[PDB]
Amino acid sequence: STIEEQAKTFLDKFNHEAEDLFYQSSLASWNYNTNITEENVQNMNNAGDKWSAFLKEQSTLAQMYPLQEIQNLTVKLQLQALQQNGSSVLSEDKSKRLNTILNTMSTIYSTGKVCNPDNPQECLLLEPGLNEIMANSLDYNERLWAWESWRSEVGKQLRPLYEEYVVLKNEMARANHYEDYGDYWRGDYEVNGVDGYDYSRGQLIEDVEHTFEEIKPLYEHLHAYVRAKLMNAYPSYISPIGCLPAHLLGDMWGRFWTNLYSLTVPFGQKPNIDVTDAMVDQAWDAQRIFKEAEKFFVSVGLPNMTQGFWENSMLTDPGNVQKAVCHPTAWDLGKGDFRILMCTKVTMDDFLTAHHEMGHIQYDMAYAAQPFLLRNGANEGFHEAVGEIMSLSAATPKHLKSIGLLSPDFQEDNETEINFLLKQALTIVGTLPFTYMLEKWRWMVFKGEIPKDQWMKKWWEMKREIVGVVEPVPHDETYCDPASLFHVSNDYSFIRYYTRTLYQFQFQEALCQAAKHEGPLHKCDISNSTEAGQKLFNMLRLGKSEPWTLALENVVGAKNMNVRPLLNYFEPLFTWLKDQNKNSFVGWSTDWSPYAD
Amino acid sequence: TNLCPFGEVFNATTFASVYAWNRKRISNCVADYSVLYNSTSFSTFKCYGVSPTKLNDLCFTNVYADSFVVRGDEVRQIAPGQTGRIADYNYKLPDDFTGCVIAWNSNNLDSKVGGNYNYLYRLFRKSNLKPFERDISTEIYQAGSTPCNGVEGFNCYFPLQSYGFHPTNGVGYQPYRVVVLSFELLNAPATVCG
Ligand SMILES: *[C@@H]1O[C@H](CO)[C@@H](O)[C@H](O)[C@H]1NC(C)=O
Ligand SMILES: *[C@@H]1O[C@H](CO)[C@@H](O)[C@H](O)[C@H]1NC(C)=O
Ligand SMILES: *[C@@H]1O[C@H](CO)[C@@H](O)[C@H](O)[C@H]1NC(C)=O
Ligand SMILES: *[C@@H]1O[C@H](CO)[C@@H](O)[C@H](O)[C@H]1NC(C)=O
Ligand SMILES: [Zn+2]
Repeated sequence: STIEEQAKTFLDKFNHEAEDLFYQSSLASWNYNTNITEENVQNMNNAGDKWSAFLKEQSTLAQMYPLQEIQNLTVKLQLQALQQNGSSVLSEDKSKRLNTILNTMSTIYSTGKVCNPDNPQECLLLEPGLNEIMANSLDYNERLWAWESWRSEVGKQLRPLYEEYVVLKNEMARANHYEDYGDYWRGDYEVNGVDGYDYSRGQLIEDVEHTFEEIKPLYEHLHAYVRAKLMNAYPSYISPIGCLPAHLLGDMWGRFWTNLYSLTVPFGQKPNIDVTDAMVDQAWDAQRIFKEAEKFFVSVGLPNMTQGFWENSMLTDPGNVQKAVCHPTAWDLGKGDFRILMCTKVTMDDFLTAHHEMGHIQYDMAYAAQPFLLRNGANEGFHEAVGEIMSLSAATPKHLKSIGLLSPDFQEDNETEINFLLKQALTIVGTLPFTYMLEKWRWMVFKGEIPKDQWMKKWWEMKREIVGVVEPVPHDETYCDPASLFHVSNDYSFIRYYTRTLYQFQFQEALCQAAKHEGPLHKCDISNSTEAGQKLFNMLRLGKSEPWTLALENVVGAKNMNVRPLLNYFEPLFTWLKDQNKNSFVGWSTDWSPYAD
Repeated sequence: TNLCPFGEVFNATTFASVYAWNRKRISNCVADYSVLYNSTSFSTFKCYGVSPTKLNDLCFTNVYADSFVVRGDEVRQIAPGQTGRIADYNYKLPDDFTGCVIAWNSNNLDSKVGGNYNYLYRLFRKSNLKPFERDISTEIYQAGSTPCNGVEGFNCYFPLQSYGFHPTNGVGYQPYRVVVLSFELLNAPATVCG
C-alpha cells in the first residue's frame, strides 16, 4: 500500500513490456542491417517509433512517483533511470528548435565536402578522401590544406548552430535541477545514498585531473620522441622545443597517433608480428577465427557462445546481391539473443576485432539476469574496457605461439617488444591528453566559464598547455573547430574514452596479478587462468545495479580510478624513452607557432 | 486393459496458457512411462520421492497431467518449494509433490516469425495461489488505494501479459512445453497399472 510496493509493481510491468518492445525494435533494426532496402528502413523506423512512444509514456507515468520515499537502492536506480524526461522538460517550440539544431548539425557534418578551387567539380567527402589524406599523405602543404579547408567548411557553419545548441542544452539541464549540461553528462558517474562508495560530480573532475597529472611525464616523453622523429621526417617544419602541429597527427583531428607508426618506428629493420599468413596457410576462415576466440574465452572459465549466436549472427560478407552495413558491432537484442555482425576477413586485425566483439558479447551475457533498466555497464567506460583487455591478451606473441599462429622458433627480443609497446602507446597514450582537453573545454563552456568571444582562444590555449599541439593557422572566433569532431557535433560525451583507457589497464593488471603472471605487463596473458576469469566475471555480472566504484573494487581492490597500472604497463617503453631523450629536449613551449616568422 | 491416452496430452497441436493450464484426468487404462523416460527428447525430468523406473511397477487411484508453456529461465520455478512469478501467481505446486515435470524446448512449434503471443501469464495478483489452484479472472489489479472501476489508469492495469516467442530467441526465452504429472493416494481401488 506504500509507495515502495506500487513502484515495484510499476517497474515489474514496465520491464515485461519494454523487453518485448525493445526486442522487436532490435529485431527490425537487425533485419535492416543484414538486408538494407527502403521497406526495411520503414519497418525499422516504425518499430523504433513504437519503442520511443512507449518509453515516453512510461516515463510520464513514472514521473508521478516521489523518489524521496524510495528506500530500495535497485528500485530507486530503476525509477531514476526511467524518470529522465530529458527534452520534454522544455516547451514544445523550444524542443522542436533543439531537435532541428541537432539534425542540422548532424547533416552538416555527415554531408560535408570541401576542395580547392583548382577544380570545384571533383573532390571527395571526409570519410573516404580526407581521412585517407590525413592518414597516408606526407606532404605538409596537402595536409595543411585539408585540415584548414575542413575546418573552414564545417566549424564556420556550425558555430551559431552550436551556440544555440549550447544555450538550449543549458536551459534543458537547469530545468532538470542540474547546474549545466556538463553536469547532466557527469551524472553518469554520480553515486548517491551509498556510504563509502558515494561519488559526486566534481569528484570526477578532481580524479581526472589527478590521473592526468600523474600521466603527464610518460606522455611528455612520448611527445618528445614523436617530435624528434617528425623533425627527422619534416626538417623545415618542426621546432626543437615547439609543440606538434595539428595537421601532422595521422588523422583529421589528432585523436589517435596510430598512423605515425611508419614515421616513428624504433627498429624499422625488424618486421612487426603479423600472423595473417599462418592463418591463410592453415586454411583459417571467419568460423575458425571466431571458434578460436570462443576457445580463448572459455579457457578463462567464461561460458561459450550459445547456438543462437552461431545460427543467427552474420560473420561473413553476404555476397554482393544484397548489401549490408557490416561495421563490427556486438548485438544484444534482448531475450537471450546475442549476435555479432561483422565482415570477417582473414587478417590479424579482424582476428583481434573478433576477440573485442566477443568480449562485448560476454559482458552482455554476464548481466542478463539484471532487470531491463539495469542491463548495462557500471558506467559508460566498462564495456569498451572489457572489450579491449581481451584483445590485449590475444595480441601477445605468447598466445599466437600457443594457438599455432606463431612458430616456436620465433625470437621474442627487446626490439619487437619496444616496437609493439610504441604502437600500443601511439594507439592509447596519445589520445588521453586530447580526450581530457576536449572534455575539459566542453565542461568549462557548459559551465559558463568561457564566454562566446573566447571559445576558440581558450580551446587552443588549452590544446597548447595540455595536449602540446599547436594549430598550424591562426583561428579567430568565427571558427568552431571543436564541432568538427563527430562526437562533438552529434551530442556525445567524450570522457568515456578516458575512463575506458584507465579501467582497461586496471583490469589487466588486476587479472595478471590474479593469474600470477611473472615479468612485464605487456607480455601478460589471462588464458588458462580460471582465477582471473572468475575475478572478471564477478564484476561482469553486476551490471549497473551497484555503484561503479564497488564494481571496480571487485577486481582491483580500489574505490576509484587508478593510473599506476598504465605506468606499470608502459614502464619498459618509459625507460627506453628516458634513455633515448638524454640528448634531446623533453617538453614544449606555448610561444612558438607554425605561422610565426 | 487399454492404453492411457498420453499422446493426446503430449502430442497436442496446441497447449494451454500457464495461467489457464488444462488438467487432464487419465484413468481406467494401462500406462508405460518407460518410453516417456527413454524418449531422450525432454530437457528436464527432476523429482524427489519416486524414481522414473520405479513408478512403472507402482500404480495409484488417479493421475493428473497438467500442460502449459513457459519461458526457458522459468522452467525451474515448476518445482516444490520454489518462488517467483509462475510459482506464486500462475502455477503453485505443493512441497509434498509425488511427481515431477517433463519439459522440452518447443521453439520450432510454439514460436513463429514475429512472435507467438497466444500464451499468456498472470503478472500481478493480490496474493499467492494455493497448490493446484487456478485463477482465470481478468479483473484489473489495483496497486494503490484509489478505486478505478476496471479501467486502464494509474496503478490499474490488466493482470495478464503475453509471452513473446520468436524463433530466434535465447534458450532462456524459448517456449518450453511443460507437462506436470501429479500422483495421489486415496481409498479408491487401483485402476491404472499393468
Ligand atoms: C531482403 O529484402 C528484400 C526486400 O525487402 C526481400 O525481397 C528479400 O527476400 C530479402 N532477403 C532475404 C534473404 O530474405
Ligand atoms: C530490493 O528489492 C529486491 C526485490 O526482490 C530485493 O531482493 C532486495 O533485497 C531489496 N533491497 C532492499 C535494500 O530492500
Ligand atoms: C592451455 O593449456 C592446455 C593444456 O595444458 C594447452 O594445450 C594449451 O595450449 C594452453 N593454452 C594457452 C593459451 O596457454
Ligand atoms: C508423440 O509423437 C512422437 C512421434 O510420432 C512419438 O515418438 C511419441 O511417442 C508420441 N508421444 C507419446 C506420448 O506417445
Ligand atoms: Zn567495442
